[PDB]
Amino acid sequence: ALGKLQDVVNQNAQALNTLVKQLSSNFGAISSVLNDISGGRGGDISGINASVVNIQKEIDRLNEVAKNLNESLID
Amino acid sequence: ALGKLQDVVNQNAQALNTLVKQLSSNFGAISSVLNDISGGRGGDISGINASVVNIQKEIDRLNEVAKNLNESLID
Repeated sequence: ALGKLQDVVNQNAQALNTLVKQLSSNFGAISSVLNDISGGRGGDISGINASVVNIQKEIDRLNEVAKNLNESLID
Repeated sequence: ALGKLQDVVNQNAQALNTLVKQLSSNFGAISSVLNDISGGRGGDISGINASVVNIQKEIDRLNEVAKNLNESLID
């Protein structure tokens, strides 16, 4: 019980901290361009496709972290 | 040790599962419009400001989950 769980928590907390940093950077780029478009200023979409790909991967990786944490209590 | 930790894991796994579902829905809207704009088809930005606000809150909430998990091993 105690041994198996803490390892799961450490590894996933680290993965989560990394994924949050990645989401933050990529979404900063996306939110800035969307602010411009909604401001009627047009938008520079340079690099945005790549940021979107990165966020899609991060969401899936976050889902894996959630699954790992939940599984650690069950089996 | 064992008692304090599992509660942290359960509550945060639940919060994480909820936040991932929220991020997924909001980002589906954002990625669809960005795909359109990069496709040269223009973009319908209806509702997008609100999705951006929601993702900003979810990122901050994810950071709180990461902090809680890490703190549970230390103090």
